[PDB]
Amino acid sequence: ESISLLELCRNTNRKQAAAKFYSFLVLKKQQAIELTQEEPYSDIIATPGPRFHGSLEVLF
Amino acid sequence: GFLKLIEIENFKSYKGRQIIGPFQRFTAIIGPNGSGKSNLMDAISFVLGEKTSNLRVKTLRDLIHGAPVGKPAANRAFVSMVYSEEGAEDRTFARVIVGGSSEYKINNKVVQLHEYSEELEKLGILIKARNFLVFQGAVESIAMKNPKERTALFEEISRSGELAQEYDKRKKERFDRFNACFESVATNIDEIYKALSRNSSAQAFLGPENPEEPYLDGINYNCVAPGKRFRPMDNLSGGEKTVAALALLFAIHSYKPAPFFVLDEIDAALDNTNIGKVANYIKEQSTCNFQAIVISLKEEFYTKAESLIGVYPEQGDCVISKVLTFDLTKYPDAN
Repeated sequence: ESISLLELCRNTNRKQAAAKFYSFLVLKKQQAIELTQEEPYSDIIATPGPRFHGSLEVLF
Repeated sequence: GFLKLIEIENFKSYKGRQIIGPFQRFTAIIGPNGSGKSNLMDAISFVLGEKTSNLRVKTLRDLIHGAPVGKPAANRAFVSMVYSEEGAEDRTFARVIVGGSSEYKINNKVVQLHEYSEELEKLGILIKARNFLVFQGAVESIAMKNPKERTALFEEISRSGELAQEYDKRKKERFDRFNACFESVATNIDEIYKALSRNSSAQAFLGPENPEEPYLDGINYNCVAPGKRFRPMDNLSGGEKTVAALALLFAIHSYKPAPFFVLDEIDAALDNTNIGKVANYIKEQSTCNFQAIVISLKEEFYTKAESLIGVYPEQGDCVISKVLTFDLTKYPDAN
């Protein structure tokens, strides 16, 4: 399972999309997810993390 | 004059080799509570020549990742700044930790710190004066200065206090320092206060007490808030007193202005009554007068940025920080 940040922000405004971004940061800190960004300003991919064994679809 | 990116290798929690940016004209640095964000404040101060004692360590070597617990990740670490300039090639300024001592480099030329500082000075960056930096709580410190110490700050900036000893042992020079600095600050202060508080029914005035011997007496500062009558700044209350202090601080930095401005949690001192206002001011200024790099806690501030650099921690023996980049300009404006 994986989640694209840019796809989660598809139909958002500036304040909403910033909050989805900030939430990847928080979730990463809690080790609910792992994070990949191939190069600056590319899409950011969330992958399952150690301290959460459910659905990424659930988390968001 | 543009800070294009920062490159870090094994500096504090920034383990390994990491690119920070590229920056836009208005970039905000954000993330959950941790040392990650302030360590990046420290990296900027470091590549701009800051003394070890202001970098929260006792020894240079301790800035190497892992070194505080005697588990250093490498024998060296560095911070590099890429400075870009239209019509010219990029210029890279690096400070490298080698042999427990700083090695300064400009485009792979090892240089003495004195030449490093001169070359930055030609770019408008004053690394002793730190014209590019607004440190945490700088707004509060400004807000609580009586006219005599408002002068004390000005002679610090204007080098009037430099000449203080040979003068008072006896003088045209000490005046030129103050007023060329002061009148510059006073020239711009009325427009900046009119811009922070959005309506033009605002006014702010900067007058010396000793109009032709100002280095001696205090400096008066009188405002005109909208829903108020003309009264000095000392007789202001909180929410609007802060906006008056911001105008003073920004006007100070608009004399000998740096090409970029690093604001370290300036939105800490802001309410829902003015945070959106100050944030639009920074946005408008970043299109022309200076590049803004802000470290911010409040969504109502950093959603005005064009770019977000978001800091996050990785698990390790030591705190590890990494960054993500996010473009906000692709999305519709909110309210």
